[PDB]
Amino acid sequence: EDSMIMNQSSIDRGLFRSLFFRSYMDQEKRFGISIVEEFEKPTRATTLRLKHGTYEKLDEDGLIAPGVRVSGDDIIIGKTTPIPPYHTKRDASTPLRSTENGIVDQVLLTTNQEGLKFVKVRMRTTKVPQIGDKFAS
Amino acid sequence: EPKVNIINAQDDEVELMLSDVNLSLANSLRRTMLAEVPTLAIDLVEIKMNTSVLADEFISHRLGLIPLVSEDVEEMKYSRDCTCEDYCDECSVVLELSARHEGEEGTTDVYSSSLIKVSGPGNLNVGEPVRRDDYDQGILLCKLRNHQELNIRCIAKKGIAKEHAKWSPCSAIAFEYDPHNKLKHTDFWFEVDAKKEWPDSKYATWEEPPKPGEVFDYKAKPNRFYMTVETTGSLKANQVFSRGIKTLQEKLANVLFELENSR
Amino acid sequence: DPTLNKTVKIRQGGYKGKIGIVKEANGDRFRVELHNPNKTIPIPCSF
Amino acid sequence: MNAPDRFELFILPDDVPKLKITPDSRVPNCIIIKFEREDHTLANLLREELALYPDVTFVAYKVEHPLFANFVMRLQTEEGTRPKQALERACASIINKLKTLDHKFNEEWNIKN
Amino acid sequence: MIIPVRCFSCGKVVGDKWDAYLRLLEEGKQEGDALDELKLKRYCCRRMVLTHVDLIEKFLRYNPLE
Amino acid sequence: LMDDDPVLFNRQPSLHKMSMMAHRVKVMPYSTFRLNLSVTSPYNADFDG
Amino acid sequence: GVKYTCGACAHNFSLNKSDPVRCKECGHRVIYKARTKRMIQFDAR
RNA sequence: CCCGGUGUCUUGGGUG
Ligand SMILES: [Zn+2]
Ligand SMILES: [Zn+2]
Ligand SMILES: [Zn+2]
Repeated sequence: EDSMIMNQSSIDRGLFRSLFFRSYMDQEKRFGISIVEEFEKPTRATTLRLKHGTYEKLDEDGLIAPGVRVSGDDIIIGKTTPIPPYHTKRDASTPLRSTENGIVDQVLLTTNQEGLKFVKVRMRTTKVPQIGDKFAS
Repeated sequence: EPKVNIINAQDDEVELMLSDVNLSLANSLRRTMLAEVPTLAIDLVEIKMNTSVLADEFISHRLGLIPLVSEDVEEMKYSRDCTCEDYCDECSVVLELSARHEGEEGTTDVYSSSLIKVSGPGNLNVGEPVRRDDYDQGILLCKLRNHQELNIRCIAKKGIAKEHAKWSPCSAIAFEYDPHNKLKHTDFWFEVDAKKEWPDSKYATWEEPPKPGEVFDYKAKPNRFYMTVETTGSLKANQVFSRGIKTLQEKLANVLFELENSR
Repeated sequence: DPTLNKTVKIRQGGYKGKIGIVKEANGDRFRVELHNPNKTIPIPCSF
Repeated sequence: MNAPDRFELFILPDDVPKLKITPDSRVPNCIIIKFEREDHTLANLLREELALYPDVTFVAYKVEHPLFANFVMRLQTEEGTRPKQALERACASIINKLKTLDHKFNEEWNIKN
Repeated sequence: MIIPVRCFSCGKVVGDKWDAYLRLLEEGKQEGDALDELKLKRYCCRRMVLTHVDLIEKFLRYNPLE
Repeated sequence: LMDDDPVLFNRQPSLHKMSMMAHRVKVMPYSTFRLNLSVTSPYNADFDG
Repeated sequence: GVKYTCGACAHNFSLNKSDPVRCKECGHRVIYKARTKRMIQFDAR
């Protein structure tokens, strides 16, 4: 019924193996004259409603570095937003998609048209053919 | 009672006829040589720097496929069976590679001949990169252009092909028997005339053809098995045939041990 | 427990010599997020 | 994510016996042998050898599922012989034939060297 | 991307024969004959060299980021 | 979930009552659901995706 | 503090939180984080 | 010192 048997040794030598890339984008938003979000590694003492994942792969600039393996729900971009009227900020960080893993490949840092900070994190992993994957002549 | 007649021979392939054995034994020998004859192969790559255009695990994947001299591998232990902490001189070979391109023009091709053995078992002829001649650069790994550098440390380990095909000491194994189909194990497809439409085996002249009026021998069994064992150079062809037999012996021996101990 | 999230090397077993990170350390059996394959293994503390 | 470790094909867990013999009491003198962490490679070799012995009346095997490296063999012998003993005999015969076979290859090899 | 180390189907090493194949084509040999000289007899091995496409020459033209 | 537990199995679109039958669960490696080949017909299932 | 790399001239330098996002050498406004200090291992499979 | 969760409305392309 239209399935197929594949030679496991062929897969081992590299048949139909492929790279997969995903990019995450984030930027700081403006809420007032001097009220801006800020990239940082958020301290648990000063920021409320933190995510459940690990923050231990972020460097001090709030950005993860290339070469580090990441798994689902790990934070890779730390960002906070202040709470209007210490203990004043709220987490606005971006976790890796729960179903994925791989290696951080490259991190772009720049500014956008409005002058605030702007980052992109590209993650790469390798997908190896397995039971259930689709093929066609 | 088993007899062998070697038709041709050289370093990396032996063509031979095997006779006075059962079909199952010829087949089990075929499978054992492909799957269970141990070899040595890279199994851990520590990348300290890779600024080439190839992805890290892409380069690492090619490294695993490089055939290494595995002649003395029988005295070496499996990593999973060694009593030591981490990795030592008795269960691994350490290899190192470092390449770089200076100059603003041209391309530096990184070849398998730049793999330098650093540490390994004492006086054992293992962990050496396979080479045809002495002026043969070997297998292409990567290519570098100005300011691109590749500096990696590789750990090679003993393994078998059941776990991953890179530990396979043989490529193809040609195998056939009964070139004139006297046993009638196949029923030939034809449009007009079966004999003219099917090509001859390359061993058709090693066995006489069936007499037109000859009666069907329902007691005849397969009895002559011609096979050619090609290798990748990780082991010499004579070693593969010998160690295939040896490995198959211990497996049967292990079964025999367990019956006389379970009572 | 000051052993969580610190980098670890495995010295016995089938995963001997591999890098990992301590993902969860409830008791005796650790969860290492091995760098190589994309999975978190259960492993005893002696290893 | 759900791929099993490939090394599980040949490495035996500590609580799992390499070999397990049970009786089939429904007929006289019949055993079921379960082989753990083994293949067609071993199984087909033993099977044909056993079938040419005059006192083996039934021998068969099946690999129940290729995703699990095991197989189960069924062996029945006539009243005189004990099946488990007959299996030992089949083993020793093949070890001998392969020892002979290894010897004759070595001799022929030096002549072509 | 770059020549595979092994033939996918049978495992014979073909990653050391790529340079030799390009040189033979400069001397005017036809593709079938060039493969014949390299002793790649089974057609599984022949597909590997005959149909590979060398994209790495294109990717290197992009100036190194670092 | 363990051996012999009954579960309800279902393949859209449910056009008739044999689109939902109870099977016994057998835990297995890999990431696909396995069906014995003779039940493909009532589900109008095949294995092309 | 944190190593960066200029997308145009490849000069390496560091930046803390306060400084503007540009290259000191050429003023290029696209920059990239340097490779992490930790060792990376792959199983070559 | 337990507990601990974050989105709504549309457009375009697929899968069966
Ligand atoms: Zn050791
Ligand atoms: Zn081939
Ligand atoms: Zn610059």
